[PDB]
Amino acid sequence: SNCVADYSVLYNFAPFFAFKCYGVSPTKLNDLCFTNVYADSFVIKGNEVS
Amino acid sequence: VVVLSFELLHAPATVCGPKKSTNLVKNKCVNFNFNGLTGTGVLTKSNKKF
Amino acid sequence: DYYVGYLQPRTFLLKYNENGTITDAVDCALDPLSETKCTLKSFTV
Amino acid sequence: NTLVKQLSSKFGAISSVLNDILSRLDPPEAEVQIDRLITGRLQSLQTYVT
Ligand SMILES: *[C@@H]1O[C@H](CO)[C@@H](O[C@@H]2O[C@H](CO)[C@@H](O)[C@H](O)[C@H]2NC(C)=O)[C@H](O)[C@H]1NC(C)=O
Repeated sequence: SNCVADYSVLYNFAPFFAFKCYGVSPTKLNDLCFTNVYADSFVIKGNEVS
Repeated sequence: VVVLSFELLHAPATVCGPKKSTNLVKNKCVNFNFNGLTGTGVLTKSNKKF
Repeated sequence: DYYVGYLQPRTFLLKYNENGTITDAVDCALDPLSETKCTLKSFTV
Repeated sequence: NTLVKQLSSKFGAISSVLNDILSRLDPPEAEVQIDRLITGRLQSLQTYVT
């Protein structure tokens, strides 16, 4: 919160197994404003990614 | 796995992407984007008792 | 003196003034008259 | 009043505001959310005229 929501760092950081957005398009994230951004970080297996 | 959870409620709080603000124009039909709120109209000084 | 009450899911009809303030309210499940007021969206029936 | 009030309905869309759909989603997704709003609006106007 209280920051500039620049998402180009996510694409620059690494290629990913999956990058699936449900509410918004993955390329519109830098145009929108977000009331509260929460990053839930965890490790799972590939067969559980779905 | 990182889940970026957020809600879009016409930005009661901002956390906005890397966009650049411009100057206000009043008493003209203009397009506008206020923390993501998008529309077209004539913006005037308000006298509503907020 | 100390008072404690508890909130529950309820529907209310909120009356606003010319200014941004609430002057009255109807609890839509309190009484058949209140339910009617909420149905009609009026404080006078 | 009823005809105007129906504009606030989502009809299954993520948002009743067309600008939010176009701002958040890319064309192939926006068309689905827009078709949901168009269908609802079509029944609202047809009911009004009938
Ligand atoms: C609504 O707010 C106004 C102030 O913004 C309250 O006061 C009145 O303001 C008008 C402004 O033109 C004056 O002409 C009135 O004389 C003011 N009232 C008094 C008693 O002096 C107004 O009272 C508020 N309304 C309510 C219902 O609280």
